[PDB]
Amino acid sequence: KNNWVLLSTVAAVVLGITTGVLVREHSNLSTLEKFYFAFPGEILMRMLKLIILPLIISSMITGVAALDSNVSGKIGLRAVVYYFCTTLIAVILGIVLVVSIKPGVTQKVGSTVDAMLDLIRNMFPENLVQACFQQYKTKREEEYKIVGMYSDGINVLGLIVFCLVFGLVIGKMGEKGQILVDFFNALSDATMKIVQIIMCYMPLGILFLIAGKIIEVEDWEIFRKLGLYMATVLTGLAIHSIVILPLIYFIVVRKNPFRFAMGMAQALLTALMISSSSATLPVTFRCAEENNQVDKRITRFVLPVGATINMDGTALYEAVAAVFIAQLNDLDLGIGQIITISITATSASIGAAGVPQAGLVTMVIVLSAVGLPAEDVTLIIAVDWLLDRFRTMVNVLGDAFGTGIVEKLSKKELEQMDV
Amino acid sequence: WVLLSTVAAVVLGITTGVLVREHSNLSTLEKFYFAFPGEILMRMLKLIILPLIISSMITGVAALDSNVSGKIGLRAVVYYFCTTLIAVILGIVLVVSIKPGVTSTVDAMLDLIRNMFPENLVQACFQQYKTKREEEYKIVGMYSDGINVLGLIVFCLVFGLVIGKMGEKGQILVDFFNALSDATMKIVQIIMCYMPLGILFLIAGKIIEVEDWEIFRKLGLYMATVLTGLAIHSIVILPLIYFIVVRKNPFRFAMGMAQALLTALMISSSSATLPVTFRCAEENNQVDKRITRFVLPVGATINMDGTALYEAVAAVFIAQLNDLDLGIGQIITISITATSASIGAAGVPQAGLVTMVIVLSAVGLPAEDVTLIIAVDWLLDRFRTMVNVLGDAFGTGIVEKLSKKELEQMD
Amino acid sequence: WVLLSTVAAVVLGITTGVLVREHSNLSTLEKFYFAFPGEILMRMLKLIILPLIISSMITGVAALDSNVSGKIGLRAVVYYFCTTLIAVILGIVLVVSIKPGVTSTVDAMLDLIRNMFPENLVQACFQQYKTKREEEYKIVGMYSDGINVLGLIVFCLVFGLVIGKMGEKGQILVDFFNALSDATMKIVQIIMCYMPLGILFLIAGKIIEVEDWEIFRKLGLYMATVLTGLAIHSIVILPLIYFIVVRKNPFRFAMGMAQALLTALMISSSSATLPVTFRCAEENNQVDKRITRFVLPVGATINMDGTALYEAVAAVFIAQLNDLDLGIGQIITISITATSASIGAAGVPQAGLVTMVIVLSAVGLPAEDVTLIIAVDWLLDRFRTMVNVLGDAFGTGIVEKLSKKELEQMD
Ligand SMILES: N[C@@H](CC(=O)O)C(=O)O
Ligand code: NA
Ligand code: NA
Ligand code: NA
Repeated sequence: KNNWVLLSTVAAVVLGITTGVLVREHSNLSTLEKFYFAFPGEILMRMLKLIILPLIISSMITGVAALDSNVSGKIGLRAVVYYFCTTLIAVILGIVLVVSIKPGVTQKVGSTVDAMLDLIRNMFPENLVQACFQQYKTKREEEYKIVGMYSDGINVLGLIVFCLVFGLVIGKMGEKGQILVDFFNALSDATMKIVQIIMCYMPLGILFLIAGKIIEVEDWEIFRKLGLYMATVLTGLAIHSIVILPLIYFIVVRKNPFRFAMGMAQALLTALMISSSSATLPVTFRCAEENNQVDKRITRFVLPVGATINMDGTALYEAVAAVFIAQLNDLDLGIGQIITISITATSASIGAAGVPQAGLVTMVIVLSAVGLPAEDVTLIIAVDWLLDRFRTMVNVLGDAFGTGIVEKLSKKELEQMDV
Repeated sequence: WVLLSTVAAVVLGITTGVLVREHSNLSTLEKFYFAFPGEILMRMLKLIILPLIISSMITGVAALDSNVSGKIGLRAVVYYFCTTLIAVILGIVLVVSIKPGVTSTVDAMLDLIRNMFPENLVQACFQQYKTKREEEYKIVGMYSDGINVLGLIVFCLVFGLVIGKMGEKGQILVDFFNALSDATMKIVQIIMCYMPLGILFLIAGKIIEVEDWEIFRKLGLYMATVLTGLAIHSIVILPLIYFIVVRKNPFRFAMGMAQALLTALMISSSSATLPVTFRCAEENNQVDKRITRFVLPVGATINMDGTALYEAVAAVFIAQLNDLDLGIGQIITISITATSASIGAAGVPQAGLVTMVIVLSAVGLPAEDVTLIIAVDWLLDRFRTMVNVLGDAFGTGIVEKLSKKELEQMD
Repeated sequence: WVLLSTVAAVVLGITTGVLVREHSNLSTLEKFYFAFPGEILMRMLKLIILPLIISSMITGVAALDSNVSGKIGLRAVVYYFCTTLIAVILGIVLVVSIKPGVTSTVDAMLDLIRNMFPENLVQACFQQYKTKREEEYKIVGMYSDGINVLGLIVFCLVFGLVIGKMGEKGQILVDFFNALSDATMKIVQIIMCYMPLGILFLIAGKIIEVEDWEIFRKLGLYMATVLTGLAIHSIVILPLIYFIVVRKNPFRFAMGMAQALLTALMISSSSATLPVTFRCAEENNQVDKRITRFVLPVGATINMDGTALYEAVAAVFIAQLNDLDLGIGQIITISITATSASIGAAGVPQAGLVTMVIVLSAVGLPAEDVTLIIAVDWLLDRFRTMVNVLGDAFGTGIVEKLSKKELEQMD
């Protein structure tokens, strides 16, 4: 006998690929019948969005309160240094692969500061209850006057920053704040058993979520018309995630880096089907501490921060497609335009959310930084549901690799705390 | 005390409503300021339903995880759920067929399941997902306003189940919500001391706005729907469920309970008639003492068959008073919230009014029309407690035949 | 330190504000990016007022349920509430009559009561009910945005009272909100370390936008309104309240406290001036040691008479700077929020700026205009602490005459 959690998800990917292809050649469902056929995939999607509010709140508090305010200054330093050391490698390796292959040549016909100051406006929200379901967005309009309104979507950057300060303040209070450690440890345990309930609906949900995604109109634009551009994203997403990211693991940890990737197979195949790193963050929590046995004092801090900051897969997809958009024109892309692409794609991957189809909101940032218009993104919208699933597996993998790398880099400081 | 000061609110509220309408002339504005002390009560009730739903669901389910004594504890909880769901379904069918108060359907059933699993817990406290088929058609959601009662009931049932299985690790969460449910049950008692002042100005606001004698024929047909439902459930349904599993003449079982039904009328409390209905089951119908010491204590605060049927009837009567038909996605929302109002009020007779506000807010009905339910509630509250103790009485005979192998082994 | 580093923030914000305006030319866009580090401080302050209101109200009211020593404990709490309410009313009348900053009435009082009892606790954290008379007229509510400070103060007062009466059952709720209030009082101290960097860029954003010399004539009339209110309250009001109940020449009582008032100017802290004003009341004014050991400890964190008057004046001065008149429903919202700011700041002199943001958010005033309050706050902060210990000094003499029968019986 073996495990039924992973073997039924693979059996649902197989039974979901062969279902969403066969119902196209056999029957002809309307646009309304293609929304009720993907309805069990919608219930799984909003069952995972439901659990990330008590999961991010309770893991960020008990992840930092378990560290004695100077160990957490070095876990925090070894996390941001790792996140900058992987985004920069994924941006540079995506830059070299897109200018040596040159996919965009001779197939020509076929508010950056306001978006970066909205990261700091979202780290310190005006209300904590409003931060649980609303984000802040800034538009510039009239010699112009800045005016912002509250859009929708959970402010993950503002609940991480407040609970990081709330986690540090609680741990320095001693016995006067011990009841707040016990409250958010019993809440982080109770909202991980709920994730084990959603994990039993997950094979039934993927089987209709991936059958209702490949049920679209034309398999020709993805295959041949926009071909060899997907062969520059997916090659870089392969080499960064198979070769480069288990080489950073193998240098500092001598413990077989593909044994770690096999133990994260449920979280990798979830983001490969649901295309959202924040929604599969509960799967990444369980599949790291239970399978790979990485210490709970680090995964509660590294994994929520990395889900909204470390987005290596977006950084490579930003660096490939923005050059490819510029390659459909006849721009030179000199030595000054290349480095500013690799710089602003690092900030756009930081400012991008873990929500689905968040790759094209921050694509306007990198495109307008080189001078391209914002309405040149309409060439990419055709194939974006497939390229948004392979760059989320890599995003989850990057976060997972960090937990193992920071733990060996701080095995002494974790062993410092004793009786 | 609280019955005498509510009947006094109705009598002083009817006499005020006819000495103001007949002896003065108010505009549309002064008739709004006259019903202002009742408007404060209607939003003091909606204020408290959010910590009442959350704390009573988590504590009631986590108490049932600790009270179940194997198979005897499980058969009593299963029996309490079916009779409550049958009494609600009997109440829904009777109020839809008779219709007192009068004179797509697939997108409403999928909105039912989308609201059980909301996308956020904080938006579930004040917003509901509603969908709209439009344009060969498209589908758009809107996230309209009003508290999502189904999303909070379903989450806190799953959350309350998880803390019960955690044991020692989650004992601080059981202790937190126990003190949270005791605190908000004391705020409900504070609101029920303001309630006779609020019902007075809110009954009198209705008497000003009437011109007919037809609203009293609708209130008379509402009492004749509840009393019909309480008669079918106590003579036709609950003796039949006894006779399906126990072939032992259920009406002879009911005459043996005759001392317990009369004292459920005088005291009018299902928990305060316990020490008479303990002995009246054992001295007369020869039921085992091991089943009676469990079924009747937990049944006087869980098995609410007359309350659930009454809440189901009263909410559709308000939804027929204001001219609606509820479709089918709102009728199931009545049938879950009225069934879960057994757990959602943690064994308190105070919360009979606020659980009606939970059922009216689960659909989106105007809560200011609950005074017509309250104005005739004192007539029917005596008869609800008689059905609430009859389902407890019939439970001792049903669980005994299902657990006859458990009574030769545990001794 | 914190006084020395805010005066340095105002001087280096004025020196930056006059070397940028006079030596450059910014557009409407660059004037918004220059004041961006002060805009982050203005939303770090609004971030913390929601757990500060909730935790300090629940813990402060439940502490007062445990601190009252029968009749001596009740007379001191009652005295602290009337003088604070008189100093606010004196501050409201003085800022309305003088008006520094210049050059229906029944729907605003009923919106006051509708907002004390909101229809939902989660929407009360970010939304406020507002009504609109329209059409022989009708009345419609809208639920506009902005945090309902009155709904959170009134609920957590009722909630904090209930946990105090629960005792052992609610002891986990007292310990939860005590650790929650100790935690958010430490986050407020973190924000006050960023505050000198934030006031620098937010003062300099104001100096760029000025073209007149009229904002400083209004700031001079604002300091001459607070100092007038502190002079009327300490010479005319508080000696009169002493003379009504104690016929013992209140200026001789004040001269016996002369050593405690002068050391309240040097240290400028009301809790750190306790061991001098203990002996200076007993060695000179012959106060009982049993009354002094209660009134002065609890009065240094509750009786804030000079701060409450100052908060009332500063919020209407901002509401006259931005051209409004507040009607009367917003003036009562000042008079409740500034009075309840004694409990809503758990005895800390750091939190003087963040309680002003609570008063400005209770009405809906722009919180970014609080830098003109801060730029002259260091001049007035010395004189607020002298009045804050004078109400403590006059409190020991007033309660002893009221409780002379409780001092012949406990011995
Ligand atoms: N859902 C995607 C968004 C993107 O980066 O395109 C992610 O979390 O990685
Ligand atoms: Na990275
Ligand atoms: Na990530
Ligand atoms: Na990001």
